[PDB]
Parts: sequence; structure tokens; C-alpha cells
Amino acid sequence: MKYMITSKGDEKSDLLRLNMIAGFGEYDMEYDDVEPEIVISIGGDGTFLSAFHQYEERLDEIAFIGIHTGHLGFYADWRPAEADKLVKLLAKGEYQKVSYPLLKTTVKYGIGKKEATYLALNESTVKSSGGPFVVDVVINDIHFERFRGDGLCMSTPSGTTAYNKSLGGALMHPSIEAMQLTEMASINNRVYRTIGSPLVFPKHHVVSLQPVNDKDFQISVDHLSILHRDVQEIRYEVSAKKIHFARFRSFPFWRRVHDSFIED
Amino acid sequence: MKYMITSKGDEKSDLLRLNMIAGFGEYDMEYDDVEPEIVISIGGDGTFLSAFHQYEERLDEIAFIGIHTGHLGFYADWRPAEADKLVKLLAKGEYQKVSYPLLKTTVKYGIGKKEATYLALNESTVKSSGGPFVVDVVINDIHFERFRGDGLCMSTPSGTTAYNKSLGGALMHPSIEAMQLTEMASINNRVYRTIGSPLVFPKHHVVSLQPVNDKDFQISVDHLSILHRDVQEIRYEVSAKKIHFARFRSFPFWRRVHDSFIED
Amino acid sequence: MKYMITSKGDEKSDLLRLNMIAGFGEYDMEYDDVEPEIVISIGGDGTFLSAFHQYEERLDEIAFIGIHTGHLGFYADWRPAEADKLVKLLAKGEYQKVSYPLLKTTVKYGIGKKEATYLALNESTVKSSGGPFVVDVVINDIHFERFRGDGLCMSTPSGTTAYNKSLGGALMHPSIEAMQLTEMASINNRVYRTIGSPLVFPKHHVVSLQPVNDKDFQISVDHLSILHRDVQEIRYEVSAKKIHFARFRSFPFWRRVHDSFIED
Amino acid sequence: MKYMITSKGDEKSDLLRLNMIAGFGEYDMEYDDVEPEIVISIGGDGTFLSAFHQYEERLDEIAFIGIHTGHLGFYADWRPAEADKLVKLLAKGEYQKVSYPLLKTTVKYGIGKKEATYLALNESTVKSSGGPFVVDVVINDIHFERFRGDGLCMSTPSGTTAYNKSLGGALMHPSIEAMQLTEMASINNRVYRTIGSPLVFPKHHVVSLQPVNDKDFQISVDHLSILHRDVQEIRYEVSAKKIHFARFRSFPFWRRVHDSFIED
Ligand SMILES: Nc1ncnc2c1ncn2[C@@H]1O[C@H](CN2CC#Cc3nc4c(N)ncnc4n3[C@@H]3O[C@H](CNC(=O)CC(=O)NCC2)[C@@H](O)[C@H]3O)[C@@H](O)[C@H]1O
Ligand SMILES: Nc1ncnc2c1ncn2[C@@H]1O[C@H](CN2CC#Cc3nc4c(N)ncnc4n3[C@@H]3O[C@H](CNC(=O)CC(=O)NCC2)[C@@H](O)[C@H]3O)[C@@H](O)[C@H]1O
Ligand SMILES: Nc1ncnc2c1ncn2[C@@H]1O[C@H](CN2CC#Cc3nc4c(N)ncnc4n3[C@@H]3O[C@H](CNC(=O)CC(=O)NCC2)[C@@H](O)[C@H]3O)[C@@H](O)[C@H]1O
Ligand SMILES: Nc1ncnc2c1ncn2[C@@H]1O[C@H](CN2CC#Cc3nc4c(N)ncnc4n3[C@@H]3O[C@H](CNC(=O)CC(=O)NCC2)[C@@H](O)[C@H]3O)[C@@H](O)[C@H]1O
Repeated sequence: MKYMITSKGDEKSDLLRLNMIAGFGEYDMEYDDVEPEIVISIGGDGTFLSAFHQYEERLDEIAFIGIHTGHLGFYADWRPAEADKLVKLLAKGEYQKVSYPLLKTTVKYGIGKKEATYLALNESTVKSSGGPFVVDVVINDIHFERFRGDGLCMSTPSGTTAYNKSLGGALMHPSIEAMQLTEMASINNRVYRTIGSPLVFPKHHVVSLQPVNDKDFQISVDHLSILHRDVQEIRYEVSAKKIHFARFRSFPFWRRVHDSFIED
Repeated sequence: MKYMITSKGDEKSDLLRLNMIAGFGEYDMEYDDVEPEIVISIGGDGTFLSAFHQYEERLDEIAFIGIHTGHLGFYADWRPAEADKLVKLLAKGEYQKVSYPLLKTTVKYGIGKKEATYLALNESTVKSSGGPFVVDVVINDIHFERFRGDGLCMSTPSGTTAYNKSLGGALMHPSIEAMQLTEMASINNRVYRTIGSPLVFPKHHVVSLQPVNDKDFQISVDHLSILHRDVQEIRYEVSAKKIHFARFRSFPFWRRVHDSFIED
Repeated sequence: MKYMITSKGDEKSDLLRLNMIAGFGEYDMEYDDVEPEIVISIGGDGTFLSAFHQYEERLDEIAFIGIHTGHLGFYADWRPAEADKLVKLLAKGEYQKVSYPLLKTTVKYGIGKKEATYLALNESTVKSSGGPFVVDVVINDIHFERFRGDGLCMSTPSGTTAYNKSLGGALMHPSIEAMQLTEMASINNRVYRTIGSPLVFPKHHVVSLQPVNDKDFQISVDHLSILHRDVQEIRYEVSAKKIHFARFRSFPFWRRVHDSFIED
Repeated sequence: MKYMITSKGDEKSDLLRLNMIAGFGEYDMEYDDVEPEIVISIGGDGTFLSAFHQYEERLDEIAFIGIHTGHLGFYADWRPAEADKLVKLLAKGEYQKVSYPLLKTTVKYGIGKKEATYLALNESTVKSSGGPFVVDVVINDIHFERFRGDGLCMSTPSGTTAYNKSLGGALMHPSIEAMQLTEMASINNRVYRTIGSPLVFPKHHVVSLQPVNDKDFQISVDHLSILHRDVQEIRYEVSAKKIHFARFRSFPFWRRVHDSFIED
């Protein structure tokens, strides 16, 4: 069917992209970067993340495929030397799709209760713009804790191996429809108390962050960091939307984890 | 219907038990500690754990209710002063049942491949009997890591607020059918490498521990610690069985968590 | 001798300051905020920190005294109700001085090797201005590690109970002339490796941070955060300078720690 | 002068020992395992630890030298292929001694206040024999905290890279005369509170552990684990004694750390 290819932009990835397009020219494959059904990303996890966000409004109609040109990427599970077999297998089709959960972030402002939403494949974080970060943490309309620290991180399953991981979070299998909240350097003395442990939330649970004094927050969705002013609320929930991968061979998540962290 | 009552054994819990039995004598409630349908536990979480294990072969036919006589217990969500309202509400019935996942541990030995299974409500841990603890960690028949340390802990959801928590694990809502593995003081240098992060596993994933040199392990299921010799394998999976609680009012898990750890 | 008094600025602290000045008017005590020998800080730890930095060029000739108007401060070990006894004891003199180590940060730039130094009582941190933070860590001219993460924190002894503490650092007694380095969310996979553990350095050891790609860093000394461009090197060492406290009664550091973190 | 050689016991270490003895036979070097001045350890860190404890009553008259036959040991900073140069350099003498602090553990019992002391080069730990571990932590006769968990670890400087490290402790340079206390899986809820952070103590500070209910503790000094009954107190302090190493070339501690943990 229709397809397109994003590239990291170096000479290695651009050449691999050009050879794959020439390979695809020998089948019933039309290049179309407007409404593709197959998106191929050539580079690292960052390149894959940009591919996902470029097409986040057609997630139900796209299958993603990652090729890593350097060190093994987590979302990129094909090596450059296998690109010929990939073109051939992909042209035939009969591939099986695998779906990973996603995270929805909603930012409500004051003056009109204006509201922006974002979809994350790795995580969504909040920090303070300059001053101290203080926020009230509400779970399903229940006041859970007042958080003082450097920020918070809300991670998808497949994002738990990213940044969640460096903050002490747990790695969880992507078949679990959930989101995980981790703290960044929480203050804990006799006056200030937080839970400490990471928190894993099921679908339909809503985590809401509410400003205590300062209302300016730097919010990061995957790789893009946006400043927001006069914030009234930040809402987190497991998204109804899902990212679909094309799979041509078993590469189990824990094998993926073993290779990226233990030995390869 | 039929019911029974376990007690911590002090004068406070025994008296509360005797008054509740006298209260139950004024309804259509028969005391039967052989085949009850309602098990009431009076004491702390340990007392509740013993109640669960005493009746672990009739989990499908029993609803559990916890009363805490001292500090708030996690499984005991009724205060002593509410025992009259409990007797009355429980006598009427029309209560809603809530189910939490459980963990199954299987220990296979050498010589006959003899095999013992255990059901845990908090967690199941492994340690070495004396010598250094070394074990190969296999996930769904894939060799994941060689673990060197003091031991490992496999936790249920409702167990993540217990001991999992002190080992750095994440707290996860009991609606998530999963198990979480945490490390006890893993060795990590240039020669010895483990994942570090806790691991959360979905239903039907099988974590298997295999002895490397020493084959004697002290295994703990909730509160009981048993020594096993000539161990060939330890298998962990989310159990098919579930513990059922009787609920007469909303006490949300995160409110339970807030009260036990933040403030009350 | 000569003295001055800083205040948090609220009505409580300003009134306490005015009453202490009137109390000091009945002794041989001259108010002089240019060249004092006694600096009294009225407020919290932040107020004390500002008092220290305001007079950091006369540390050898000043003794500091902290009064906390709200929650117990760590550097402020006098309650408001004891201000009369403080004025009286302080007027007599015969007090014993206690000295805490300090940290020296040196920032060398390109183009002229221009160089700025700062003195910290809590800690000095480095972060990236926007982009990813990557730095080579050199200890006494030995390349120790390439650090990838959110930043680093270099703490004094008395600063280890502050921010060092929230990053997993150890609390160390101020009699130990040392500095402690902690990581902020280090990346650790198969390609990127850091030590993980905090590092404690003796006097005369020099920790040097060197930019790898990006050369813009947001550097924070205690409470003030300054952006630096075209940075070539950041050097850390235990300072030759020391902060001196006036002590009128034993308040041991571990008792101070117990009261601020365990119970009071 | 006089010397002796301990060996791991495998064919590699025994042969290396025999060749070094034959090499030493060509100088003014007498073999004497009763009162040596040079102790050479051939094996790993465990072999070195046993060498240290075998001669712990003559620490002031002995210099230690480590050769590692397998993976790089931390106390063994010579490779097997350098044994000839070692024999030659060691025979000449004119070597410089380097001294590391040590830890003293004192166990007082009931009935006669009987008292045993131990010297540790790595660490000394306490655990419970079977039941739950509960202990009151007293610092210089000040009640600091009631600890509930799996145990505690008191580490020397050179021991902080060992086991202290796996418990979250800081790595500190051996020139710092100090000891570091780390927790094993402390319980922390609304009723039970510990400090959490590791604690670093200077010389002359005395940490004392006092039983709360159970008085039986399994105490481990380096590699030997001894059970003690009717314990009244466990006292920790930096020892007056020191271990002396023979050094023939600069191998800085942080280079040693880099090679054992970062890359080699
Ligand atoms: N303190 C932090 N610690 C750990 N991760 C962090 C930290 N801060 C941000 N991140 C992650 O970076 C993503 C953004 N990256 C793009 C990426 C990525 C990614 N995704 C996953 C995943 N799902 N599982 C396992 N490894 C993953 N990596 C790996 O991550 C590395 C890339 N990061 C950087 O070096 C810094 C950066 O920010 N770079 C920009 C591009 C590479 O090895 C890549 O294969 C943020 O979304 C945040 O998750
Ligand atoms: N290092 C450890 N850190 C933390 N927890 C640990 C540790 N070692 C064992 N455990 C837990 O103890 C359970 C066994 N306990 C019985 C209990 C319990 C329990 N269960 C939960 C839960 N699900 N959520 C939240 N708090 C919980 N607590 C609370 O736990 C305390 C009781 N523990 C002890 O003081 C020690 C003990 O072992 N005592 C025996 C009886 C009480 O406040 C109780 O309300 C082991 O199963 C292991 O989970
Ligand atoms: N993620 C962090 N976690 C922990 N501490 C952090 C974090 N980020 C910065 N800091 C510290 O703040 C100091 C700056 N503060 C002034 C302060 C302070 C201070 N110093 C010590 C000490 N030596 N020991 C023990 N508690 C201490 N506190 C206590 O700290 C609290 C004040 N912090 C804030 O709420 C935020 C802030 O930044 N506020 C500005 C004023 C109060 O309870 C105060 O009694 C930075 O220097 C950094 O150390
Ligand atoms: N959970 C734990 N995590 C980490 N360390 C632990 C743990 N439990 C005990 N220890 C240490 O073991 C010493 C006893 N060991 C002998 C040893 C050792 C040693 N000392 C240092 C040091 N000072 N710096 C850096 N690495 C060190 N190692 C390295 O340690 C490894 C040996 N350990 C084991 O595999 C297990 C064991 O116990 N084995 C017996 C012999 C080897 O790579 C060795 O080069 C206990 O004293 C305790 O410190």
C-alpha cells in the first residue's frame, strides 16, 4: 500500500532511505507522505518519536517500523543490513500488528478554561519555570499529596525503559494498559511529605496536577518542551489511542530489554 | 450465612470478637469455622494474612473483612467502634465483592521433579541459606540476567505497598492483574550486571529462577519462611485464584494509600 | 561588639528584629551592617543563606546566628521566644565558635580564559540550558566518566541534609572536610554508563566538568541560578574558607537531624 | 625482610605462589608465615580479606600486597604477569606505605556484660535470626531512630565500593577517616519512620544498636557470619588500627573505581 520514510538526516540514513525507495519501486508500493499506511523511521529513538508525532492524527491507519542506523534503538528493531528482507517482507504483507498504549495530557488554563491536549509515546513531564516547583496531586478527585521537588514524570509502558527508568521507576510490559508516575527529587522532611514510591495507574484513572502558588510550568511531551502560563490544571490518563507496529518476527519485549541493558 | 472470626489474641481483640458473636446471635448467622462464607479478621495485617492462608482452599466461596484493633492496617479497613454497624450491614447482606489478584509460586526439586505450590497475598521472596545468592533469571524461557545479591521479591498488586515498597518498587492499583519483581542489594560492577529497575509482569508471563551453584534457598510466602533443598527451579506467575473482599462503603485504594503513608 | 540583623520581611520577623535591636540598645552593642562581627538572621534557611552571601567577603570576621520564625530551620537553631536570652547571652560574649566547610566553584570561559568563582554553603549544581546535558567528569586530571542526565549536584557537609538528600546522597557530619557529588537522573544503558553511587571527595581533590557538545549551562549556587555561555570548565573543591557559628548551648548535628527528619 | 604468601587454592594461584617463592629465594627474603612483614595475597578480594583477618593482630608490622588471578579485585592491584617485577621491586624495598581506616565492632552481652570486638576491612552488618529485625539507633548517647527492616550495614571507606554500594551508599575516598551506615529495606509508613539516607560518621563518633524485643542477631564481619544471643548492645566506631599497603606505583582510588565500575 502507501508508505513513507523518515530519515535521521545523515549520509548513512539518507542513502539507506534512497535504496529502500528504489527497492519499493519494484512492487505495488506508492510513496505518499500525506496519507501513508506504513511509516518507516530510519535513525534512532528520537527519529522514531518525530515520525510518530508527525502522524499522530492518523494512528489508527498507520503501522510503524523502526530501523536503527547506530546503537540499537528501543522502538527501532531492524538493522540496516536487513533492509532488503524488510522491503520484501513488507511488500508481501501478511504482517501482524502490535499495539502499545499511549498517554494523554490535558492542560487547562485560566481565562476561558482554554484547553490543550497532547499524546505521548515516551512520557510527559512537568517542571517549574525558574522558581520552586510545588503542586497538589489529585487522583480521581481525591487529594493525594502536596509535591515539592524538581518535577514529575508520567510514563507510558514502552516509555518506562526511557526516563521513568532513570528516576527509579519500574519497567512494565506494554501489554499492561497503564501509566506510571515518578518523582524528580522530592523534598521529604518533617513538614513536607510525599509518597516516594512510583505510582502505576490503570486505564480510566485521572491524575490531576494543580498549582499551589506559581502557575507557570515547563511541560515536556516526549522531546518537545513547551512553556505554559496561567495553568489551572494538568490532567493525565491512559489514552484511548494506540500506536500500531508492524512485526515480521518475534522480538519479545524482555529480550528487547535484555539486549538494551544487559548484554548484546 | 455462615461466618467465623479470627482474633489477634490480645484482650482487646478477643473481647471485640465475643461481642460481635453475641451480636451475630440476633440474626440468621451461623458460626462455622470449617466452611464459612464470611471470614472476619480482628487484629493487624499479619492477623489478616493468617486468616487468608487458613482458608486458601476456599477462596472462591469466602469474602474477607478486616478490622484493625491498633494502627490502621492495609487489609483491615474497619475500626473497632464501627463493629456494630458492620454486624448490622453484614447481616442484611446486599454487599458488593471486590477481588484482588494473587501470586502463585512453584518450587520444583530434583529426584522425582517433586513440586510444591504456594499462594501469596503480599509477596514471595527467595534468599540463600547462608552462602552467596546467585540465580539465573528466565522470563518466558528467555535467559534475562544472572542475579547476584541478597535475594528477590515477587509482589502482588496489594502487596506492592508492603515490602516491594521498601525495596524501591512501584505501588500499583489492585485492578491491574500483574506481579512485580524487585531486587535485594544486587551486585553491579564490570563483571556482574543486573537490570536494577523493578519489573512488572502481566498475567500469563512466567518468571523462573534457576540455581547456578548452591541449590539451597530460604523461600518466604507472606509471613512463613521455609527452607528448600536440592531446588531445580522456582516459577512465578499471576494466579488464576483471587481473594474477594466484602465492601460496604467506598474506601478507594489511593485513599487507603494516602492514609497509610501521607497523613491520617 | 558590632552586629546586624537580617529579617525574612514579614510582620513577625520585622517586629522580632525591632525588639532585639531595642534589647541590644541596653548593652555595648553597636548596629553596623557594613562591618559587623555578629550577623543575626531571622526567618528560614533561605533567609540565612542570603545573610551568608551578603557577607561572604568577611567570613573570617563574622559569627552567624539563626532564628527561625516558622518551621525549624536547619541553620536557624533558636526559637523566637528565646530571643531575650539570646540578646543577653550574646551581649556577655564568652561564646564558642563552630566552623563548617564550604565549597568553591570555578567557571572558566573561552576567549580570555575568563574565570568566575563562587562560594556555596548548601550546594552548587549544573544543568543544561534547554538541550540535553552531557559532560565529561574528570577527577584530579583523570577522566572518570561521561555523564548524561539532567544535571549534577556538589554538596557541602551541612548541605547534604538539603538537596543532596533528595538525590539519594549521604548525610555527613560537618566536621568532615569534604564535598559530595550526586547525579540527577543519569542515563544508564549498554552504551551510556555512569557510577550511580554518590561520590564523597576529601579536601584538595578537584572535580572538573568539561562540555562535550553544548557549552551553555545553568549553574546554581545555593539559591541563585545563573546562566553561563561558552563554558570551558567547571571546577569544584572544598574551599579554604569556613563559616563560623556562634554557639551558646550544645545542639548536636545528629540531634538537629533527628528533629528535622524523625520527630519533634 | 620476612614475607609469606596466601593463595586462592586453585592450580593457577598455587603455581604463581611457587614461582614467586623460588624468585624470592634469590634475595635476602625469608619465608615466615608466623611473623611476616610482607603479606602477599594471590586470588580475589575474598582471598585478600582472609589474609587480612589471619594477621589482624600484627597490622602495625605488616604491609599487604594483592595480586588478582581472575577479574580485577579491588584490594588486589597487581596482575599475574607483573609478578616478576613485583618480586624484584619488593626485594629492593624503598616502597611507600598507604594506610586505610578500619572499623571496630563491639558486642556486649547480658550476664557478665561479656564483650567481643571485631575488626572489619569491608563492613560489619547486623540482621535478625529469623524474626523481624527491630533496633534502636543511638548516636553518641542520643536516641536517633527506631529502625525496622532487614538489617544495617556499617562500612569502612574502602568498603563503600563493596556492599554499602549495593545498598545505595556513597563511595568515599579512603583518606577520609570515617564510617558509613546504610539501611537494608527500612519500613517507612505513618507509624514507622527512619532517616532513609545513608549516614557518614567521623572518627570518635559511636553508633550503638540496642535490641527492642528480640535479642538474637546474626552479625557479619567482612565474610564471616556469627550468631549472637542475649545481645545487649552493638557499638561501632572508626578503629584506631589501620591496614597498610605496599605501593610501587600510583594507582589512584578513583582510577581504581573507574576501572572496576566504568570501563577497563
Ligand atoms: N535524564 C534522562 N534519563 C533518561 N532518559 C532521558 C532523560 N531525559 C530525557 N530522556 C529521554 O530522552 C527522550 C528524548 N530523546 C529520544 C529518545 C529516546 C529513548 N526512548 C527510549 C525508550 N522508550 N526506551 C529505552 N531507551 C529509550 N531511549 C534512549 O534514550 C537516549 C536518548 N536520550 C538522551 O540521550 C537525552 C535526550 O533527551 N535526548 C533527546 C531525544 C538514547 O539512548 C535512546 O535510545 C525523552 O522522551 C526521554 O524519554
Ligand atoms: N523489610 C521490610 N519492609 C517492609 N515490609 C516488610 C519487610 N519485611 C517484611 N515485610 C512485610 O511484612 C509482612 C509480614 N507481616 C505482616 C504484615 C504486613 C503488611 N502488609 C501490608 C500491605 N499489603 N500494605 C501495606 N502495609 C502492609 N503491612 C504492614 O507491614 C508491617 C508489618 N511488618 C513488619 O513490621 C515486619 C514483618 O515482617 N512482620 C511480620 C508480619 C505493619 O505496619 C503492617 O501494617 C510480609 O508479608 C512483608 O510484606
Ligand atoms: N528538589 C529539592 N529537594 C530538596 N531541597 C531542594 C530541592 N531543590 C532545591 N533545594 C534546596 O533549596 C535551597 C534553597 N532554599 C533555601 C533552603 C533550604 C534548606 N537548606 C537546608 C539544609 N542545609 N539542610 C536541611 N534542610 C534545608 N533546607 C530546607 O529546604 C526547604 C527549602 N527549599 C525549598 O522548598 C525549595 C527551594 O529551592 N527553596 C529556595 C530556598 C526548607 O524546608 C528548608 O528548611 C537550595 O540551596 C537547595 O539546597
Ligand atoms: N549484596 C551484596 N552486594 C554487594 N557486595 C556484597 C553483597 N553481599 C556481600 N557483599 C560483599 O562481599 C564480601 C565478601 N566477599 C569478598 C569480596 C569482595 C569485595 N570487596 C570489595 C570492595 N572493597 N570494593 C569493591 N568490590 C569489592 N568486592 C567484590 O565483591 C564480589 C564478591 N562478593 C560476592 O560475590 C558475594 C559475597 O558475599 N562473596 C563472599 C566474599 C567480587 O566481585 C569482589 O571483587 C563482603 O565483605 C561484602 O562487602
